[PDB]
Amino acid sequence: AKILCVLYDDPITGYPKSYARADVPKIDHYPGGQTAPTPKQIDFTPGELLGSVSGELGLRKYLEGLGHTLVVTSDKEGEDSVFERELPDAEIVISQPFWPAYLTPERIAKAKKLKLAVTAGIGSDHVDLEAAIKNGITVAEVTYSNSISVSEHVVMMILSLVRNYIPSYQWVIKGGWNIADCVERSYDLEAMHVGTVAAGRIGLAVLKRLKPFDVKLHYFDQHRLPESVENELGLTYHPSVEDMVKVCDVVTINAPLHPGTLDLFNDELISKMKRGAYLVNTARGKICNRDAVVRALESGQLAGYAGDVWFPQPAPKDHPWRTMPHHGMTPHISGTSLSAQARYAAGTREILECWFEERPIREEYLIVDGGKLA
Amino acid sequence: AKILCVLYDDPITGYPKSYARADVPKIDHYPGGQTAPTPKQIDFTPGELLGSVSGELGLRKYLEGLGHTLVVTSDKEGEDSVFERELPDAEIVISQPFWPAYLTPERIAKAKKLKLAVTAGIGSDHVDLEAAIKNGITVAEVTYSNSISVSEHVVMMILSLVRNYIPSYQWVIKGGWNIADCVERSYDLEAMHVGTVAAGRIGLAVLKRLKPFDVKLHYFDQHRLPESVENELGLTYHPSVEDMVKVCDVVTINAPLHPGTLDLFNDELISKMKRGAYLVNTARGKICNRDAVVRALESGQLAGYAGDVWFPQPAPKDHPWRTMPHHGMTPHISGTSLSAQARYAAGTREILECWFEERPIREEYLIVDGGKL
Repeated sequence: AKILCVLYDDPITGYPKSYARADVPKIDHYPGGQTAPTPKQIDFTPGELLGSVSGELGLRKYLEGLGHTLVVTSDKEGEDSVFERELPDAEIVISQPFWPAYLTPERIAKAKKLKLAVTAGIGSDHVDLEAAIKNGITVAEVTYSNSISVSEHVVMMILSLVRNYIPSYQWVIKGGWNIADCVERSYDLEAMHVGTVAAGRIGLAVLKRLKPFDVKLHYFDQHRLPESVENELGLTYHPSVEDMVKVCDVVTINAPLHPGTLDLFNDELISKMKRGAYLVNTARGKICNRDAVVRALESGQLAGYAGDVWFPQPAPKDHPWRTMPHHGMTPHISGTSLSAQARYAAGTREILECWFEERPIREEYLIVDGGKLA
Repeated sequence: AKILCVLYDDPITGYPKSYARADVPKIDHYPGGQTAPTPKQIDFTPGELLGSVSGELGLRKYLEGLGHTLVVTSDKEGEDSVFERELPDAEIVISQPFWPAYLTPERIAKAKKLKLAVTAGIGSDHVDLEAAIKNGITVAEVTYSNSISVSEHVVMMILSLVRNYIPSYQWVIKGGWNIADCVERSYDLEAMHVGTVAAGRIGLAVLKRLKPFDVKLHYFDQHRLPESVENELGLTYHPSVEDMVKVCDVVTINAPLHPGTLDLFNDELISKMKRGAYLVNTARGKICNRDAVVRALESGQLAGYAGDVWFPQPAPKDHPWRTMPHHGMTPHISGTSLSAQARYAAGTREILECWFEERPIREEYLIVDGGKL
């Protein structure tokens, strides 16, 4: 079989020959008890760069050892890409949400041999599930593999915005000291009101990390959490996003993009936030209306915005979120720390081993099971 | 009375006419139960910039209202500073650790009318206690007023170093995307070994905030914490700093400077850390040997260093911690957020009200009272 694997470019300095650290912590399970991936073996040391083209998710020796072919590329856009060229022949497609190979209905139509699409990471946003279902394609993801990573990135961004970290660091590099310049926008987080949109795996990991900073916690979710969980974390539930944001100093978005959440943070909703609110979004770019964010930061309605998701992706050089005031943005990287890569590469191999041995893929990894379909 | 108050300079864009937000949270008490400052009144809105020259810690109208004179300056250095010229005449001196008016033995000897030295913030590192005792000078500080502020700065710095935040943000600014360049040095904090040097007010606040990150916690302190506290936080105690650093992925220094910690993190100790350790220092600059830190970052012995304390302070333009690789430094600002300023300004006023009314200053604020520790 041919496995077609899209990954991001190597670093501009080439695939790394050395790392800052020799190893990473061994993670054996996630909150709630799901076990970390259990492939029969891995052909990498956890800590190596796996998500880029020369990293190959550590899959080449395994796949070629079985007599299969592995094509890896970063070239994935348009009918004229290496991805589209190689697709007709591919039994399996793998990509990450950080550099996704879109499986649109037209590509799936052209993908004559395709039977399994694996997300190396979490989600299936780049795959058209209706066309997958129609064509008997199994869709799998490595559930929970980077949820904790994202939650850390979120809390890091909250603290950096509220405390005015980045401008302060910049004074150091510029040769300055400028205490008053640093601190005329510097606040503590303590006792601020912080709310999350959605309390899934990431939202709940964020609320747990925020709790000992002694903030007051709020959330909105289409499905209200159990009373024991509200009590444990001291959560105030709100029946809507609007109700919630009126009382929050900080708002974090941890929700999927669906009709209910597209352009949720528009001029009007942002106008209902408290003046000088902080808004963090590691969920989906289009949940926050691009220009409404720029406009609110320019007016001071938002005191800061940060997150790692953009529309489109990659962001063009002229994307206005790059130059708007008071942001703490990164590129889309939160779920692809080296620690997370070790987990999702291991889960990718676990899935592939099940596929080739005709053993069931773990139920929690399966988004659509082609084996259940006619 | 003449109150002589030294504060840092206003922003270079001038004293602010407005702020990013309308108010700050009301802090009623601190962990363990100490109440927040209780002045009879305050003349500022919490959230204003109080620690700069035009902010005056919110004191002018109160002091002038009682007939006193208030002299505010940032010019504090040398025998010919405004500070030094006004000192012989001053009944009270106030300064913050972020821009400290040093009360050395020779300065105390010339301060003929000085009877109260207030730290607007925490500690009395800039005050010669021996000279204060000999001269019957009360020395007071606003205990607990910025301990939490520092602990947040520490955790923020740990996360930023570990996840490679600043270089990733710089790719955005440069017009890049460069995922692999960002993440070839990005790790999760979860399940790393993190240790604190000392577990006082700041080090405990730091451990509590790290706990739900699911790190493995370690500490050294001269006074071992109680077993219930250790069990609750899942702390491993180590009998020396050396013993602890050998196992930590991240180390944070939260200890005072005294002969035991002076130059503690030197070439030899840093060499005993795990390769690619992260070291965060918001305690005192000289606890870390300046050049040893630079050498460790240059060789990769340390993967990253961050902190807000420098030697000397303010950091000269040529200080090498400004240009060493893989740092996340700030200037000395952690305990002077606007939120902390609201607390220590209110506590400074509380102390002055007690003083001018001949009522006892809180026991927890007193470092020296009528010739004795």
